[PDB]
Amino acid sequence: GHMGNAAAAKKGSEQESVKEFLAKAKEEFLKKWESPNTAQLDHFDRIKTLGTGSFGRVMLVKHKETGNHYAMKILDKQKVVKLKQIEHTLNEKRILQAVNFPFLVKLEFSFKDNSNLYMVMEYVPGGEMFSHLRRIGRFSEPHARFYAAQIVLTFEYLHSLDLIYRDLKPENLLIDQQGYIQVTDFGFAKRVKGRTWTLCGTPEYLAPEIILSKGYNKAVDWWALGVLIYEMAAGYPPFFADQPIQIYEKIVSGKVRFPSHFSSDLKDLLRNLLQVDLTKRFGNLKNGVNDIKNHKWFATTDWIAIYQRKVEAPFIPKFKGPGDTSNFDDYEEEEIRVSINEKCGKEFTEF
Amino acid sequence: AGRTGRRQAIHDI
Ligand SMILES: Cc1cc(C(=O)Nc2ccncc2)c(C)o1
Repeated sequence: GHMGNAAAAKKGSEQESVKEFLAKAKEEFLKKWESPNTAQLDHFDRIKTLGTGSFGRVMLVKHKETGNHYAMKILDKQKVVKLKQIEHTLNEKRILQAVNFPFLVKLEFSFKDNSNLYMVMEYVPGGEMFSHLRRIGRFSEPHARFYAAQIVLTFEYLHSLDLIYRDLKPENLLIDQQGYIQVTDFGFAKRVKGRTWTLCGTPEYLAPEIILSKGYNKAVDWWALGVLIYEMAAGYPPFFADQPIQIYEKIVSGKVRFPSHFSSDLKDLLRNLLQVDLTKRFGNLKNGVNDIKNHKWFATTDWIAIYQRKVEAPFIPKFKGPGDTSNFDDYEEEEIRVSINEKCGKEFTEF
Repeated sequence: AGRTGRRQAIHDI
């Protein structure tokens, strides 16, 4: 076979150890999920906007008492107007307060006021993968593989908890001071025991079943991993057009073309992730995530060493000191105005 | 030709 006796027994023992880890991880998650206003706005000095989105902005803030820096996501309650907007914001808080994994951003505080919802996360100063990738063009295969391995392990963790992530893309992957990834933006994450039906995500990363208004499962995250690996290694995603409708048409077609510099191992992995037929998509088969982890493209990957952060990162961001924002792009700044009247109080009672 | 800047999520396709 491909493995001799020694390698095959090592892999099996590895599989039992994964089961053991995930069983303990589920016990710890459920305790936090079942038993979850840890600050207020005036406790922080607001420094700079780090990014923007539909419902608001993320700002670097400094906690006045401790001097620690954080990334504060501010959501305007009224702008969280869409029905699926409300439920999604509650999902995001509840999931982030219960998970614990080395490649997931850590939520430290959450609170609300008359106008806004706030989620205060650890500040990750190395910037988004997005801007590093756009600046350099593309990552070499070993570099892309180092990041992809972290996503594979993160999805193995999340999916074992019946959590789907639903917004993988370089914009949502922060680079930490050791060159490892922190996944942020859990705005579309959801606990799903079987299928779910919301039409949400980012166009370039949507699996065909989402676009086709079919109920779907955690396999959409594995499709998205294929898009991410392609984009990391090529510099552009596989379904690439100026308008969403054109993007959707390419995704559903079942056609992908690869740069001539992609290795055959990489193309094989990507053809099995970017598989329209759910009975054939890696991550969705009887062997689950192991079809991905045992693929030839990952043969040099020491999964435990990645998890333990023992592997030398391909790129270490420069850091000038606490609160340095040099690795982030600039955004228009707008003052945070808090109304004297409570907005949408009934809709956000649970937050 | 395709989108080269940051890509926003969609709440409804
Ligand atoms: C637009 C945006 C940026 C972020 C975000 O969390 N950034 C971030 C940056 C640095 N440290 C921690 C977090 C989100 C959710 O949306």
